[PDB]
Amino acid sequence: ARELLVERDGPVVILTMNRPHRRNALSTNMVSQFAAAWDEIDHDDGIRAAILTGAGSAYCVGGDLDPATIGKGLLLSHTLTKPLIAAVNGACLGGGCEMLQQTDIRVSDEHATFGLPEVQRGLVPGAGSMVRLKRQIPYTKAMEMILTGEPLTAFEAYHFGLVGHVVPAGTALDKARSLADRIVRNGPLAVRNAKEAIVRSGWLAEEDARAIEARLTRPVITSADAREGLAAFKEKREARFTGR
Amino acid sequence: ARELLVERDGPVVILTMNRPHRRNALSTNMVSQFAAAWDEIDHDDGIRAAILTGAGSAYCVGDPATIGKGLLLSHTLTKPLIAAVNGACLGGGCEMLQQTDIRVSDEHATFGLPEVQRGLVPGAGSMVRLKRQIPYTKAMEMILTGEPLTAFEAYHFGLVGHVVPAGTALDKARSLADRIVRNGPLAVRNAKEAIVRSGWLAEEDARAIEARLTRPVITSADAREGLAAFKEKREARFTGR
Amino acid sequence: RELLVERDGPVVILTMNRPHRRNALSTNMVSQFAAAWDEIDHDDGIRAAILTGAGSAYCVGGPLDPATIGKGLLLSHTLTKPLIAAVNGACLGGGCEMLQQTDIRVSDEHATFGLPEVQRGLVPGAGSMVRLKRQIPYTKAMEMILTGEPLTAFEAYHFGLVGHVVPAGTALDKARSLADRIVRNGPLAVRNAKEAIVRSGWLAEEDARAIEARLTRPVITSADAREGLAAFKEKREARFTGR
Repeated sequence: ARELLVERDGPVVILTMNRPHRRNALSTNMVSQFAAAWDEIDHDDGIRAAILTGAGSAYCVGGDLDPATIGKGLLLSHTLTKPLIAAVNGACLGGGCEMLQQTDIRVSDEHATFGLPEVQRGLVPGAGSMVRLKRQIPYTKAMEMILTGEPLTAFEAYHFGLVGHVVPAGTALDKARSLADRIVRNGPLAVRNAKEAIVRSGWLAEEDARAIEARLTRPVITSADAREGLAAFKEKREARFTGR
Repeated sequence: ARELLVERDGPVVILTMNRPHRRNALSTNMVSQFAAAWDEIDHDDGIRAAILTGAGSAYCVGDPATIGKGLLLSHTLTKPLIAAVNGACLGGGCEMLQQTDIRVSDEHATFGLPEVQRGLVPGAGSMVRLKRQIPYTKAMEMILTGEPLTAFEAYHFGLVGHVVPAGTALDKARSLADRIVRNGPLAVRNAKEAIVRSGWLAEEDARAIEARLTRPVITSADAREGLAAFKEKREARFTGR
Repeated sequence: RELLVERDGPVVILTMNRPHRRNALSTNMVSQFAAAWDEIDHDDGIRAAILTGAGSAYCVGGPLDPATIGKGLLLSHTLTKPLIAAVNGACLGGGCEMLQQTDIRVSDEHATFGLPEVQRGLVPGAGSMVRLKRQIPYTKAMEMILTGEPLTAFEAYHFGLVGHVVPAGTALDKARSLADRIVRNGPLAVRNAKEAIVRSGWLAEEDARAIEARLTRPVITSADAREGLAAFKEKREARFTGR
């Protein structure tokens, strides 16, 4: 009946989140029991591995020009405060592919290509690609793109996670609009602060990064929108967010 | 014929790079208009999302301590932690998943952080960590839209390391744990610590952290035994020394 | 020579050459790597390097000053020229550690990739604990190092550890082809691009972009950049000089 089951099988401990009536949603109780279980696992040298799972058929559903102008235009020195969705309808090369790295959500047409050919003409992709690309897709493919200058297909771009969708010819803007519609229904302060926390925390020392995250999370927790989210669910009615 | 068309449909702005005769190559004028669009999009509270696209064929050719520990927010486990994701993994479950090491997904599992849909954020580490662990664009998509990944997508983007048939995640996690259990305990512990603590820090500092944790492993009893057992064709008998 | 060093004009090919021991990293091979990297960085005529193994394996397993070891393994040293891995077969331990310092990576369909160190009471402490999670999805980097179990070529491709999987026996062929494309590119541009990519790392983006701008400037003002615009106006092959 305990909310976190703890089972020892020789050198392995199995932890089972156990609240079937809430499909194993975290509770203050379960979280206290987690803290205790981590201490046990850390202290007992005979425990060599731990497994985390959920009871039944759910794991945990969980809750409970001017250089200023140039830099800003290219999103090189500027980060957009709102979500930016790329509908990549075709060839995305050079400066286009440099700017793509400052888009958030990315839909590729079947026939789109992605490339930074700069080195082939004795230039470099110095509009952020050398800093950013390896942060966003696997290192070896970032390196390959920049040092060879050769383009990726849409399938490859999707394989290496440069984009998040590949869709039938001519439908990228349709799919982008559908994603946008989902975003505009979300809490606007929540969306803005989430993007800013994701971007500004970067890959910094985790402790500093978590401080950045907390600074942007606190205002969301205390917001009117956050309470509306709950009161809406449920005064049996959809949420009306205002961004405050 | 404006080089960057700006179109507003309610809370969405659509930006269209518009020099199709040049496959929408960036120009001075377009960059200037881009800057003005970003400013407009940032200032206007009624704009909640922007879409960027190209005209024609081309896109562009250029006790709080207890919660913190429990959620593994402020604590990192010293032993390997394997997630057997047997079903839906949403919100808090998906936040804590980022502090597991090795991850097995049931074919029917889904993975999501719906917080923004209720006016909240996944602030138990996800905004720090998710983009470090999977491709930036899918991390962004997950948090900003709040919509879940399927098991196949989670595996594609590397959120998980395995996808397995219905009801078999725990079986696979146990098999993985068995392999780890047979490995050198000091080596495993120090390896996890070195992986986590080196982080994405300046490589010089990161390697110093790695070297510190590696040195005691190299000179250990278990290293002599491990290499003897391998050579002698027998199970290593490790002690963590 | 446990490491063959051979030239094809601007391309240098390095072959780990102890096939009887599946090209295991020895003291002498690490020493010979260290000297090879020094030569490659110093020789302006070398525009790309390829690394591969003799026989069925690429590199499996493994008196010197620590600076020799550090340079040889590319632990404390970053090659100034592009390095292409032609992974012809098994790539385990030391070989998979060095792999993370190669830039472009071609895997034979039958190659495998792993760090079995913890299975023998060791850790992969030649950069893998630092680097692997930066280059592939965290959970798979964790699984590789903590379990010690290998990946197939198609799995390594899935997780972005390598950039290509090719038909059996053709990894060096594909590597030479990629090298030919690189050798035709601006050598100052390729050098400074690699330096900017590596040096910017995952640092605070303001600092990283300042690093990028400083390395970008001499490229933008170079003779090669001008020659590149002429050649991509006139519709001919560029003749670059690295200036």
